[PDB]
Amino acid sequence: GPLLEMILITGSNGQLGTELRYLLDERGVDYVAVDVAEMDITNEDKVEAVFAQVKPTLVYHCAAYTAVDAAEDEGKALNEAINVTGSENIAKACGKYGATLVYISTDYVFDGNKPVGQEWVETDHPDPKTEYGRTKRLGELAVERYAEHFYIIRTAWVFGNYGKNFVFTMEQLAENHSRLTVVNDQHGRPTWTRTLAEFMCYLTENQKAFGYYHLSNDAKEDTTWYDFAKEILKDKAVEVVPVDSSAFPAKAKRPLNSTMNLDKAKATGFVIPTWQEALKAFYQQGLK
Ligand SMILES: NC(=O)c1ccc[n+]([C@@H]2O[C@H](COP(=O)([O-])OP(=O)(O)OC[C@H]3O[C@@H](n4cnc5c(N)ncnc54)[C@H](O)[C@@H]3O)[C@@H](O)[C@H]2O)c1
Ligand SMILES: O=C(O)Cc1ccc(CO)cc1
Repeated sequence: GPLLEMILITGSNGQLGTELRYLLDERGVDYVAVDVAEMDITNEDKVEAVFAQVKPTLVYHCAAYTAVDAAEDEGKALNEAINVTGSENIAKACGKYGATLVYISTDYVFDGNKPVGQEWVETDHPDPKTEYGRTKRLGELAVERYAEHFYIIRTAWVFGNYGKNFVFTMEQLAENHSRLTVVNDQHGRPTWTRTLAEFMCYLTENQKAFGYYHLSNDAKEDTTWYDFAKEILKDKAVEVVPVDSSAFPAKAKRPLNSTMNLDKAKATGFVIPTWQEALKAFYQQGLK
């Protein structure tokens, strides 16, 4: 209420939701955690029922549908339900209960038509070309409309120890395949869920200004998926082969350069590791 902070985590068993739960555990912060089997964000009656019981003042919205290629076709309906309907439901619930809403969005809200070396800023106009990115942008607009107190954090290429991601896909494939093909003409930056969870909590702990923030891990140089995969699999007996995006017919028309400018997040005081340092820490944390 006005005197008690009450934290609700949605999508709490995802890779980001789990990371955040563990982070708040470390800091001795209490929360209520829900995922599909406790509060299906597409069911507005269930969302209302949970909010009536919990009365959150702060909601970390980590539920999402993030299968980019499936969202173009076989998962098109579920992508829309979770990322549009679900986003609207959570933003409306937060507005009704007066809760601050931290909404995680994506670098894929941009069209990607930006020269290598240039970066997308929070004030740039979204124009997404993937089903996934379209629905996340609609989720941003719902949050903007219904949650008066909000942080929209656009992140990218998310990986961490507590769910499925590009890193574990690559390692699984390397267990039985000697040659892998990874695009070298799609530019962006990985984001470790631990960095993202820490930034999520840095904004709220320090009551930074509401609005939009870009958060990926950082890079001294250009980064493509190939660069990421090459580093992921450097201890493996697999050849990572750079290809361009026309080498194989892809279902999703992914942005060619969705590298996010990080100046605004840096201006908060938050220190952003490079993705190389983050990946090394991810490997160390996974041993726990
Ligand atoms: N995977 C990426 O590279 C990537 C890239 C850009 C942005 N993001 C954003 O990161 C956020 C979450 O990241 P993640 O990597 O942990 O995704 P994730 O797939 O690991 O898990 C997200 C959680 O959403 C849950 N969920 C789905 N539908 C639900 C529903 N109807 N009700 C309740 N829960 C539901 C899922 O079961 C899951 O636990 C999302 O906002 C995503 O859009 C991710
Ligand atoms: O492609 C996939 O299914 C996983 C994925 C999702 C979103 C983004 C955008 O950052 C990148 C990768």
